[PDB]
Amino acid sequence: EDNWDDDNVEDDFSNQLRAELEKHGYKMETS
Amino acid sequence: IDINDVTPNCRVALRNDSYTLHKILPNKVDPLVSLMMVEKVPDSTYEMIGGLDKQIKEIKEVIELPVKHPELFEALGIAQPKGVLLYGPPGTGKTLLARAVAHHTDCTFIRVSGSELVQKFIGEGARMVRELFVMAREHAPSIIFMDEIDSI
Amino acid sequence: PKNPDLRIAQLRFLLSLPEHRGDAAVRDELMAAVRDNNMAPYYEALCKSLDWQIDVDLLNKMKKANEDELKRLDEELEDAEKNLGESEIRDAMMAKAEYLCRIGDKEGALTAFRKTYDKTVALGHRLDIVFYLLRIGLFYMDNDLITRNTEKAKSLIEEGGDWDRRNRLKVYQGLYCVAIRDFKQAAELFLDTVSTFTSYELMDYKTFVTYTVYVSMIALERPDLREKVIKGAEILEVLHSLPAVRQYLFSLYECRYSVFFQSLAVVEQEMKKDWLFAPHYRYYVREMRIHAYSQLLESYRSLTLGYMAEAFGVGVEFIDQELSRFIAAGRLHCKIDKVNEIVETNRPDSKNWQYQETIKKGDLLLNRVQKLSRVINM
Amino acid sequence: IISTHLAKLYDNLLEQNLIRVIEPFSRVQIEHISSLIKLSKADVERKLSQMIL
Amino acid sequence: LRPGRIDRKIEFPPPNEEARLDILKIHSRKMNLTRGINLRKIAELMPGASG
Amino acid sequence: EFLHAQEEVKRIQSIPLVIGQFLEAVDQNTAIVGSTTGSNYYVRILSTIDRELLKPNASVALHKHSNALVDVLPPEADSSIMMLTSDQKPDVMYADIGGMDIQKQEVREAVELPLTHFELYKQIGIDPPRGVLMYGPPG
Repeated sequence: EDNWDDDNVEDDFSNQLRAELEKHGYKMETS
Repeated sequence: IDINDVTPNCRVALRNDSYTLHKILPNKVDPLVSLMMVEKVPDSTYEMIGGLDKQIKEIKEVIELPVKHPELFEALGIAQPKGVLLYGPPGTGKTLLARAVAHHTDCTFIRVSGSELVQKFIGEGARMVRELFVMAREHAPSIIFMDEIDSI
Repeated sequence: PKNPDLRIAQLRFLLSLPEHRGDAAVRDELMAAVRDNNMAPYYEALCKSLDWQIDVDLLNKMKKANEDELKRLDEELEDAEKNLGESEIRDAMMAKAEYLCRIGDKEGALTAFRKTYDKTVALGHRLDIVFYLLRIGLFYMDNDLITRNTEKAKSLIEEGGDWDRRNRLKVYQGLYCVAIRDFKQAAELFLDTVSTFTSYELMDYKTFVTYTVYVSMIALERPDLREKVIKGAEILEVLHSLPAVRQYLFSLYECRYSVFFQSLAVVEQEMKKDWLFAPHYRYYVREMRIHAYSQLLESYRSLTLGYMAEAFGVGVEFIDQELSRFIAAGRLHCKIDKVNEIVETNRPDSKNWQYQETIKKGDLLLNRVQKLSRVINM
Repeated sequence: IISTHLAKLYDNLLEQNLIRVIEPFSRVQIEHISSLIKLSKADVERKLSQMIL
Repeated sequence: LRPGRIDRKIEFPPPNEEARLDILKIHSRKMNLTRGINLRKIAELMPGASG
Repeated sequence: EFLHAQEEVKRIQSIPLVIGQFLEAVDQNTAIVGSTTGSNYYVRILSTIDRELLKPNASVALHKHSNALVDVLPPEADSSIMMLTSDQKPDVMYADIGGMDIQKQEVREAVELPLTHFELYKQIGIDPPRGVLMYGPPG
C-alpha cells in the first residue's frame, strides 16, 4: 500500500482551499 | 476370510441358514478414544496465586522434586513417589494447581472426566484405565489428573 | 518498563516529525532524549538539529554502569541453577528483559526480544513480549516488524486468554494493519471502543475518541450511523468534554452545512499538525468534501448553484470548479449546466448498473473458463 | 422534563402531519404545503430534505 | 494403596481474600468486560464464600 | 428403458412392510439396519433410494421375508408420542398468574429470547444454556 495505495490527485494546491477562498478578498466581500 | 484378522470385539455378519462368518463389518470407534481425554498445552497461572503459597511450597517439595532431581533420589537411595492425593472443600484450587504444576514441571496436562459416561458400556472402565495410561506412557513426560469419581 | 516504553515513539514523533516547524517542542524533547530513552539515537537528532554537547558525557557514564548492573541475577542464576529444576529459574534475563528491551537499541533489542522469546511457553508473557515488540516496531517507523509480528499477535497466540486480551490488540489501528486507508477495518476496530478508562497506547482518551469520530465520517454516511456515534452514552460524554469536535459532528448530522466547512478548517489545524502526517490527509479532506456534496445533492433534482453557495458557504465559482473536478473524476454523479446556473443530477436506475456489473463479471468468468479449458486437453 | 418531551412530540407530530398532507398529491408546490402548515418555506424545505435523507 | 503406590497427601483450606481475588481474576479472563472493573472492590464486596 | 426399469423395481415395495431404523453404511448399496422386531441385520439397499435421506438413524421400511431395505419413511413416522396438538392447550393465561414477575420474566428470556439474539452470547461469553430446572416447596 506504500503510503497512499493508488490513484489520488497530484494537483499540489488543494490545502483547505475553501478557507483560502474565504480569505480571498474576505470571501469575495462575504458573497 | 482369514482367522488371524478376527479379534475380540469386531462386528461380523452371519449367514441365514447355517451360521458361517460371511464378512467382517468395519468397527465404528473405540468408545474411550472417541471421547478421548483431551491433551492440552498447559496454560498455567504463572504461579501468582497468593494465599496458596504454603500449598505451593508443599506441592513443590512433594511432587516437583522427583521429576527435576532423579540424581538426588538416586544418591540418597529414596524410592521416587508415584501419586499425590489432594483434598479439601470444592473450588479451592482443585484443577488450577495441577495445571500450574504441570506447566512449571515441563509436562503436558491430561484431565480425565470419566465419571459415568464411560461405565455405560459396563466394562469400558476396564479398558479406560488401560488405553489412557498407554497414551500417558507414549505421548511425553506428563501427569494424569483424576477426580473423586474412582472413590465413587 | 516496556509497557511505558512507548513514550519513546510518542514524544519522539511529537517532536521529530513536526520538528521542521516545532520550536518549544525541541526543548520538550530535550529532557527526554537524555533522561529516559533507550540508547544512542539520543545523538541522532544532530543530523537534523545542532551538534549537541552534554549528552556525550552522562549517557555513556550511566550505561556502562548499567552494563555493570547487567551482571544482576545472571551470576545469581549461575549460583542458583545448582538446583536441578529446569536447568533454569525465573531470575535471569527472562526476569531481566525490561532493561534489555527498554534501554536496548533495536539493532540489539531485536536480538534481546528474540532472546526473551527463547523463554517460558506461558501465553501471557509471550503475548506481552509480542505487544512490546510491536511497540518497538512503532518506535523507529520500521514498517516491517509491525507487519510481521502482528499476524503472530492476532492469530498465533489465539488459543487462550481471549475476550480480555482483545483490548490490547487495539494497537492494530493506525499501525501497519491500518494505514492511511481510514476505512471499514480501521473504523470497525475503532468502533469497538467499549471502554472509557485509559489503557496507555496513544494517551489521553479524548484523543482516542477524536480519532474514532474522525474515522467515523469516512466510515459510513448514515447506514445506522446515528446509533453507533450519535446515540451512545460515553461518546456523548466525551463530546460534552470536547466542544469543537462535537460541532464538527453536529454540523454534518444535522445537515446544516456552511459552518461544517469552518469545522473542516479547524480539523485542518490538527490534520497535519499532529505526529501522524508523514502520510498525507488529502484522502480524508477530499473524501469529506465529496461526502458533503453527496448528502447535499441527494433530494435535489434541479438545484440552482446560487442556493448551493449559500448552503455551503461562499464561492460560486469555487462551487463550479469543485464540481467540475469531482464530477469528471468519476464520483458525485450529476450534470452541471454552466448557463442558467442549474446543477441537474442524473442517477442510474437499478437495472442498468446491475446489467453492466453482470456483463463485466460474466466476461471475466467466461475468460477464466476458456483459459481453464485451454489448459487441459491442449 | 417537559421541554425535551414536548420538543420530541412536536417533531414527531410535525412529520406525521407532513406525511398526512402529502398522500393525495404527486407534484405539489411547496408554497401550498407551507401555507397549509402555516410555517415558512425554509423550515419546510429543510424538513423535507431531512425526511428524504 | 499406602505401600509403594500412593504417597503423602496435601490438604486445602477455604480460600482467603487474596486467593479469592486470584480466582475471580482467573474466571474473568474469557469474558468481554469493561476496563476499570476494580475486582478488588468486588473481592471485598462479598465477605466470604467458596470458589 | 432405464426409466421404465427404475419404476419397474418398485414391485418389491408392495404394502406389508415392517419398520426399522437405519444404523450405519458399510459399502455402496449395502448397509446394516435395526428391525423393530428386536434383532439386527445386514441388508441390501435398492438403487432407487437416494442417499440423501439417511443420516441420524432415520425410520425406514424393510421387507418381510427377504428383509432388505426398500423404502424411506417421512422423518418421523413411529414415535409413539404425539405433540400438544391444538385442542390440548390448557387455557391458562399469563395474566392469570399473579406475583411471579421475578420468574415469569426470567423464564420468558430463557426460552424465546435467544432465538434471535444468539450472537450476543458469543461476543460476551456466557455459553448459552440448554435447560433450566425449577424447584420449590410443593405448591
